[PDB]
Amino acid sequence: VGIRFCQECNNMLYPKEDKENRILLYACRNCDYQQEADNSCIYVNKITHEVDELTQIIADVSQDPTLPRTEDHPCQKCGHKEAVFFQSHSARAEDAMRLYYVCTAPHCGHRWTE
Amino acid sequence: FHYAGVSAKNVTLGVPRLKELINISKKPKTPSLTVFLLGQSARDAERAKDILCRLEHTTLRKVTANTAIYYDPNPQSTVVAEDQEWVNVYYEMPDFDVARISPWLLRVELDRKHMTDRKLTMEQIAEKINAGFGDDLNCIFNDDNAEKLVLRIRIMNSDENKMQEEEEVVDKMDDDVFLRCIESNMLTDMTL
Amino acid sequence: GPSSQNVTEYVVRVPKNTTKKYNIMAFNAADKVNFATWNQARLERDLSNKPEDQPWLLRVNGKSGRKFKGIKKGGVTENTSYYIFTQCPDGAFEAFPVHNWYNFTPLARHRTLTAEEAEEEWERRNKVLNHFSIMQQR
Amino acid sequence: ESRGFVENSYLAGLTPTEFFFHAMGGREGLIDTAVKTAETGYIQRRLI
Amino acid sequence: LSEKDVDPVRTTSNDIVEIFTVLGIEAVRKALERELYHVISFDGSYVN
Amino acid sequence: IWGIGCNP
Amino acid sequence: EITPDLWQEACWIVISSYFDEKGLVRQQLDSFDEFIQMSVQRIVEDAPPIDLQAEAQHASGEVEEPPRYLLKFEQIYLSKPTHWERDGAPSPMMPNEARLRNLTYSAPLYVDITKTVIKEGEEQLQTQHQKTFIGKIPIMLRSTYCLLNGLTDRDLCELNECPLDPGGYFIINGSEKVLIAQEKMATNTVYVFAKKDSKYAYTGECRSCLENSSRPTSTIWVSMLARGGQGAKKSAIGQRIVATLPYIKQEVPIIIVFRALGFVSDRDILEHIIYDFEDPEMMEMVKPSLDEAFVIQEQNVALNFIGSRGAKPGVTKEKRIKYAKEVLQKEMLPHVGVSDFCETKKAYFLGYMVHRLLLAALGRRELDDRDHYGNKRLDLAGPLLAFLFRGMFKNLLKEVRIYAQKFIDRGKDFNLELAIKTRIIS
Amino acid sequence: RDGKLAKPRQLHNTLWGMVCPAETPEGHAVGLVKNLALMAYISVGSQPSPILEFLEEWSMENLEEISPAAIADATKIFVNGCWVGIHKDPEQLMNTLRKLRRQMDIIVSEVSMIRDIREREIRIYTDAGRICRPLLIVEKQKLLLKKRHIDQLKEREYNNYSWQDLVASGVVEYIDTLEEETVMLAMTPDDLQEKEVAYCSTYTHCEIHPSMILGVCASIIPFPDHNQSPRNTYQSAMGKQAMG
Amino acid sequence: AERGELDLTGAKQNTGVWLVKVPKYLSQQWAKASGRGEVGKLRIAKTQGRTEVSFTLNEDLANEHPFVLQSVGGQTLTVFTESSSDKLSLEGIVVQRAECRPA
Ligand SMILES: [Zn+2]
Ligand SMILES: [Zn+2]
Repeated sequence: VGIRFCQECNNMLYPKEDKENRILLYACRNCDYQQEADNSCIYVNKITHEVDELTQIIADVSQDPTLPRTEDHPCQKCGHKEAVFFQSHSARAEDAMRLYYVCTAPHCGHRWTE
Repeated sequence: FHYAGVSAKNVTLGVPRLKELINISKKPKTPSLTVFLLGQSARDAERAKDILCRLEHTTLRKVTANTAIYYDPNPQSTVVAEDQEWVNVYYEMPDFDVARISPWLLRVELDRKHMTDRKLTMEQIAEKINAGFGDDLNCIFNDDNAEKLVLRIRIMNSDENKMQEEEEVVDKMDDDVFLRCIESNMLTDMTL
Repeated sequence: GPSSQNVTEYVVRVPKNTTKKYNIMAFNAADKVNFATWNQARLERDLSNKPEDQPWLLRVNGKSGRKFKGIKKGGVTENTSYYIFTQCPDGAFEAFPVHNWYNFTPLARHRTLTAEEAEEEWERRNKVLNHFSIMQQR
Repeated sequence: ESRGFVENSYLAGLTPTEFFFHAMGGREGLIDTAVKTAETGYIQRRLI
Repeated sequence: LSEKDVDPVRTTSNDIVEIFTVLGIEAVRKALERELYHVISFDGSYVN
Repeated sequence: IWGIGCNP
Repeated sequence: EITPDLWQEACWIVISSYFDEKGLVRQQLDSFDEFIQMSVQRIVEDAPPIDLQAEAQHASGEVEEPPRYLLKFEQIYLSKPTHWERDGAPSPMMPNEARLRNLTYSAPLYVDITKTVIKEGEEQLQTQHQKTFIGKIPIMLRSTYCLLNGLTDRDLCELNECPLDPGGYFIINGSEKVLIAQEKMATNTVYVFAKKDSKYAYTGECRSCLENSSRPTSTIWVSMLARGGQGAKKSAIGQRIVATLPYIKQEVPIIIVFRALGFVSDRDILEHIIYDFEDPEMMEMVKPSLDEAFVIQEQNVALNFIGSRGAKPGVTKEKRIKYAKEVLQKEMLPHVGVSDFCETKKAYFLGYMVHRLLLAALGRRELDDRDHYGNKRLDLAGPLLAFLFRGMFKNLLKEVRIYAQKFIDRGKDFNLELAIKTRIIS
Repeated sequence: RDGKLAKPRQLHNTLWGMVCPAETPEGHAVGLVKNLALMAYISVGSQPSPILEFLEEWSMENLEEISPAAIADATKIFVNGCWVGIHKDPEQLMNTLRKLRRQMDIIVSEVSMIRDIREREIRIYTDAGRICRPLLIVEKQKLLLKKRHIDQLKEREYNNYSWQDLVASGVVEYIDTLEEETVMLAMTPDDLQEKEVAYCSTYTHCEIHPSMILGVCASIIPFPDHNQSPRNTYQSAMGKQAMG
Repeated sequence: AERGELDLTGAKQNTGVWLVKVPKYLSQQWAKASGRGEVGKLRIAKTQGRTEVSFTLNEDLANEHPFVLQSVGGQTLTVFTESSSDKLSLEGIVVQRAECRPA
């Protein structure tokens, strides 16, 4: 799935089929280094590109004065009442008016979507 | 703007539309076509929906949830755990494996919602892909009852064995690069 | 034991002048620099003009080993200074100002495409054929 | 209120945010008039 | 137009160039008249 | 300045 | 200690204090004031010292062959606005008299010029011409250098000037002219826009300038080519990122630009471009551009690739390489750095530009708005007159150089006073 | 003016408080020629060197070892362009910068500092072109402006207290458009800061008076909120033509 | 053994050195005399699971500086010297980095 680099020149490896043993390899084009492929998957494309934006949401966002917050939804970890909520804030998000929540109070940063 | 929304279709009006008509522009801003239905399909909504599906362009990208390319050394190996069953079924009486099989596997996964909205069939999609591309692309299609709609595409068996090509034994576009080119072509140009 | 509450305090010495100037040699972590194989090295001013205000070239273990290029730090430390503390038998720390900072980056000991052939290859941007075979041909 | 609805009447008097939004609308109308003149003039000349 | 269960008589497009290439110059005469009348009378304005 | 269907 | 429901008095008291200190035209005035002092000195300092020697071919021998003449402009001075009558006696010029007589309200500008001459005998001689008059600068009325400044309303009435007149205008040829602040796009800022009909899906632009010392802008584009174009390899690779570097005829692949900055390894280029290696989407985005630049794997080859596409070709290969290197050090990303080892900083900023383009393509950041007035700056009297004075002072130095070169090729001598043409600046 | 695109002419939201909405010419220059608001000020420019020195003292390690690291080092400190390093703590840096802006040591009133919490960038712009306006400062739900300041300003003459003293005290602050994007404003202290059904409890600033959003010519219009918007533009144009 | 040879003996002995960033007032105080051989004292106090580093300014020099450590795992640093006799040598490898802050 991910990209891995050569251990000699730190260039980009490329996948290559081993014709003898039928085992996927990654070889650097600029040298002779070769490493067997462990993942066995190469090119993955998510056309719907459904990605949980909780991975793209920063905990620091809880410090923004311009964001709305409610005391209705408490946090799961610490049970803090304040929770600052906001929409996708992303282009090409398809159609999503879902509210994402970020817990206020220091260092918790727990994020839930309801 | 401020056009009354009788239908969910925008139309150029006013000075720009007068410009388009007067200039006889080859490219209208909003080219539209009003279609009237001849038979009972006009009265009945389901037949009208069938006509709408027959008249609306649908690419493979529109119904494809996600596409992946796995290097599968053997068809029986079944690197993906899920296909192990249905691959076995198709290889209980294997077809077109006599020449060879491709070591690379394009495991397209289609969204059921889009498929049922467009009323497409796995056999329909597989037939379109296999026939249009030819014997080179061999496709294995899941049962609709299975939770995941999976189409397993492989490159030409005779091209893999290289007995049919003869000529010089030199890889053209490798195989995975060629498979990626095929994937892009299917995504944007299938015209199912 | 004493290690859980040891307190060490040492004298600091700053000599006015040192015969050898002190510099900083910094290697990137991903390069995995190892000094065990450094049997010999050659550090000299570059000849790319084909002196004191020019980058440095390092050639470890002659031509067979890896080569590195080091460039002085462009940002001067007008409001900062760097010192190095070294252990000495007298037990007092000695501080030496950093004359220069150098970041060394390696160059692979791999076959290098000639400029003319590289231009000819770039003329064929749409390299339908495998690039690895092209590199093997060169 | 946030997106531009003005509940006050002209007699009652617009609140400051409503005032700015109203200015935005009036600006759009004025721009439309000014841009319209030239395109319509060119069309009329072509037809004649 | 040639699709099944599509009325050949009344199916029309707004593009006058397509009307030309498919149905002929007289069909374009009528279609251009229809399109101009639509844009003119959408405001409710009447032109003879 | 009125609404979406009116004027600005 | 609060002021509730008494607020209507308080807001207008603080507004009254604001308008009592400043007034309405404080933009113009302040801008001009700043300009004069800072800008003129800076420009006079920033212009290269005049270097000059006689042609070696003209005279035989090397005893006096390089008579190096070096001219340095030390310091600036402005007198109060002054009119020089036909008799020649200087007089203070009141604005009202300038309006009536159709004169220009301007002040003389004097520069200390130090001329150092090396006769190749190592006896370099430095002669300082103090207060050398180089031109006249129109003075904005009621600015710090206007005669009306710091005068009470009674004194203004004695001079037939209105106490209520705001100032902020120049009297040129007896007419009041007002510099109108000119809107412009902000400099040294990366903005990612999308052009619908362009061959690029997204373009990231940075109108870089080095504190407006010179070169008003040096714009550089990093744009991701659209995948709309269909081809076998084109479909396989997808969108590729190209760079429209200044002073280069055509597009340059971005990875080649990174390698020209000395970062050959793909891992390091991606470290500058992709700050988090763990994210797979951005790595997949960057892969095709690496594929495009797989040919060039050396710094010198990349420099030659850049030089070949330069606007003016270089016959020699190493000439092309040196030209590309100097062009990158000066023209590309001038605000980041202009000399020495600013290459790492330029690499980091170019990686930031590519990264911001990638974020816009992935939808993680929104495209910038050109109409957003945060992305806009306003050129007041200061920046406009500063640009003017840059141009005219460079032309003045050029004319001094021409006159000096003639007289030096003669070998007779050179006079600073004759070389300076006050006509130019004035 | 020839361009018929209706995009660059429209009154943008960011023009609030810095360009008069009403006062624009009508014709080929609708929305292309603008006029400053009454309280608007335009930055004159300053040297970025002291700000860079303070940043170096606080932290902002430059030439680091790929430390952004999914922006683990929260925020990248920018200046007028010129990425100058990054910090691990962005909030302490922002608060220290605001305190310095009050004490007027390294940050003149015009220095504009913007932190984008998402995307993790701090911009710190001092580039001689920015248009900014004075806003009162709200700490918790209380305006920093108090009766002492208003009483001293009321006695302005023979008390040697002026607007610059109000700025030095930290009561008011200059905010440009980029900072206006990151600031919670209240139109009025009483109506908005005071506790009610809580719309926002994080107001950071308060408008001195809304009427200052108008320019010179539109400020003579009486009851301008009771007229149609194009009529205020017409009155600005005609008030430039009145005889007096 | 040549002119360009680098004396890697310090690397072989694995001599550990500490790199510290110190302010300009401290460096200028040191450079004022710079020849007395003394500028201050570095005191390190270690506890069960915490260590603190401080520097005390010399009383003559003045007429507390806590040290904050930084991780060095992200970059490998070494110190090399260019002798006036054109004999390059390596002094050691940096094993710890510190910053000096005003009180
Ligand atoms: Zn390699
Ligand atoms: Zn929590």
